[PDB]
Amino acid sequence: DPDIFNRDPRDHYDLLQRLGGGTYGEVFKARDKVSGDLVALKMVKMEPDDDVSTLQKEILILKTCRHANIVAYHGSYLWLQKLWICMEFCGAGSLQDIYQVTGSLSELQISYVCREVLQGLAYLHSQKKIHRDIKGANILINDAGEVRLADFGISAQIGAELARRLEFIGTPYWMAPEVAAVALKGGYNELCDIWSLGITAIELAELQPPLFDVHPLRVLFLMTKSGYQPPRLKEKGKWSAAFHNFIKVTLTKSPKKRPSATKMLSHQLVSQPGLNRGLILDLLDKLKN
Amino acid sequence: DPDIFNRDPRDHYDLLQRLGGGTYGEVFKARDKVSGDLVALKMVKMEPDDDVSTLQKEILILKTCRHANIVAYHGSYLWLQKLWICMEFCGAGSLQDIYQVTGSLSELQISYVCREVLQGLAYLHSQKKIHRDIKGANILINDAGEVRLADFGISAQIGAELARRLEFIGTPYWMAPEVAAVALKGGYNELCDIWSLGITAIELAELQPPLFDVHPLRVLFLMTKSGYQPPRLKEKGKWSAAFHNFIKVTLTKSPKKRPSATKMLSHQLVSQPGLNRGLILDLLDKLK
Ligand SMILES: CC(C)n1cnnc1-c1cccc(N2Cc3c(CN)cccc3C2=O)n1
Ligand SMILES: CC(C)n1cnnc1-c1cccc(N2Cc3c(CN)cccc3C2=O)n1
Repeated sequence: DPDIFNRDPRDHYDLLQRLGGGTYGEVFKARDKVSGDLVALKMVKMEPDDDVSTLQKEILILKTCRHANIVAYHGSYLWLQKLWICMEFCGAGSLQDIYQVTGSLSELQISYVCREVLQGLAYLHSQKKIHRDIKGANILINDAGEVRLADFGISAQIGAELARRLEFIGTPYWMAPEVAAVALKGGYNELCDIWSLGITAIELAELQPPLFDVHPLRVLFLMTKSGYQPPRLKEKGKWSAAFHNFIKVTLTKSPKKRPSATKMLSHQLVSQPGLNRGLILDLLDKLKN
Repeated sequence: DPDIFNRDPRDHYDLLQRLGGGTYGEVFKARDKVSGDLVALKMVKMEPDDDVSTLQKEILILKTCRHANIVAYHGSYLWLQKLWICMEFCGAGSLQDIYQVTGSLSELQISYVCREVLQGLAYLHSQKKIHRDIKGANILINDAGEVRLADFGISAQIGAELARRLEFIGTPYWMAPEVAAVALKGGYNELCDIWSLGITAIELAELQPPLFDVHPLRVLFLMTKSGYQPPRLKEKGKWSAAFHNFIKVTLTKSPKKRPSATKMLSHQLVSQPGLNRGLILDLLDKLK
């Protein structure tokens, strides 16, 4: 990055609190020494021999996003084998931080979250970007009750891993076109984010994703099996027919039939009035008292 | 490997000449100091910090094959950070070593090689193994004109990478079924070997695979294009309708439509009664 700060970020910010980790790195709450503005600073250990392609990709993804529902990027620092990515601070943390205190979200609360995430996903997919890690831990909430997607760590890692395999596949002259296609395009597309959103709506409603108690390797085998049945909401009567249908369509098994983010934004669950940040401000009041 | 010989192979074998390298390692021609039997020894540097996964996978693939069309395995040695894989020596070398001297193979010689490779592929696929690197350089010929598939280096690397990538993929509860499918299955199957054989048949006929002159990166991009046209034999009149048809069906773009190794064994080209080792012994006579 030519815009990188070759300086210690503690010249500009006071580190206030450890916020936890992401796919990689550790996130800090920090305060601008001159303005008093709060930021989130993600510190990643970056040794001299290490491949910097994943972090280069993550900063490129963030830097070229200009949408309210994607965490804002302020800049990055490189100093003493540490790279610091400076981003928008979201005072209430993740939806997982929240629901671990408050309990299950109401259907209206889930609907507002799903609409805001779909707006961010529509934007990302309009740039040929894929989040690939949509879940409650990656959906952040600020003090105003606004929603922001975060942690492009998985997306950047896939992007760097695919580019590293490309320069090392060797002679392709005897390769089958499907092997070359998966080596260049990963074998799936942006609709994987729509499925993840459906699982996330279940997560916000039930405090855990479906099959959370099943071994992760076994969950992968069950999903790859012909005849895999998409998950559903456990309680029938507690949720509206519109919410049950939202889960049904986002959790379409075939990616060829799964609706896009833009198509999902016209679903009645997320296009209803009364969907605004005040619903999350009520959730934040429940967290406090 | 549980059967590894913890001794230096040079105590039992005399190294006679370098046979080049594989996907990794260096292959040597060696002679049994007591019996006089020839073997091929593949040497790979093994550091204590180095991952054993790929070599473990290569040895397991080799050790569990018991088929006439797959290079025989004799054992492995580990001593002073060097791993030595002991295999069947194939006196005439690879088909690439041969055609660089003899020129293009005749249709009958190619038909015979194709049948024999399909037999080894049918065996590999029945064991749930995939070669993934079928080409003239990996099809070996012994002094009897018999055919052996070799170098499971790419197969071992993919298998080890697939298993290594799983742990670094993280939690899967929010993953779409198609992402889980490419994580566990890789996004393709054993029919990739049928295509590679189709390309090999062109390579044996023309001394190069199609698009040999085109930069390797551009070839991959061309192949990924939704409208990529499977290649064909350059000369039309030189080859029978049966051979053109064998190329057409092995190079079926759609993997769901590409015939299996067992289905291909009933194709008119490779089910001809006149196919035998004598065709390659005639090719081998041309060398001496
Ligand atoms: C999702 C997060 C781990 N992350 C991974 N890569 N970038 C980010 C990222 C980017 C911007 C902001 C923030 N956070 C996190 C957070 C927590 C977390 N318990 C708790 C409280 C506030 C915040 C806040 O402002 N995080
Ligand atoms: C395919 C080869 C690179 N290889 C990679 N892993 N295992 C093998 C392997 C395994 C067994 C035998 C042999 N060879 C090679 C060879 C050449 C090569 N110009 C030339 C002459 C004879 C031979 C012979 O017996 N090689």
